[PDB]
Amino acid sequence: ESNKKFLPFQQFGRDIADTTDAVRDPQTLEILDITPCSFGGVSVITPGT
Amino acid sequence: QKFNGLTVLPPLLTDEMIAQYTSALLAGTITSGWTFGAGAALQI
Ligand SMILES: *[C@@H]1O[C@H](CO)[C@@H](O)[C@H](O)[C@H]1NC(C)=O
Repeated sequence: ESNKKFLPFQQFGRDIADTTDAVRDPQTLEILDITPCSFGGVSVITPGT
Repeated sequence: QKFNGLTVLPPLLTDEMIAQYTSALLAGTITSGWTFGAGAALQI
């Protein structure tokens, strides 16, 4: 649930690079946020074999 | 930009580590002249 509120004809939101980052539920007219699920790299520290 | 696989990695020296390096170069010049960059700091 977001602290954004927009005009009643708008359905979803976009940002500076045109990524969808907010959406309206078509039954309860609430504004949800969208964040990505967690990703990253895996790095292995070795002292040498 | 985190949506599409882009990340930013942090630097190895922080900003307080770089400020500690520049204040040690300043104190060596004000108290020793050019001697601390050639050996031991000799006050003058
Ligand atoms: C859709 O129906 C639900 C009933 O569970 C209601 O709460 C909601 O306000 C309705 N949305 C409309 C009419 O846009």
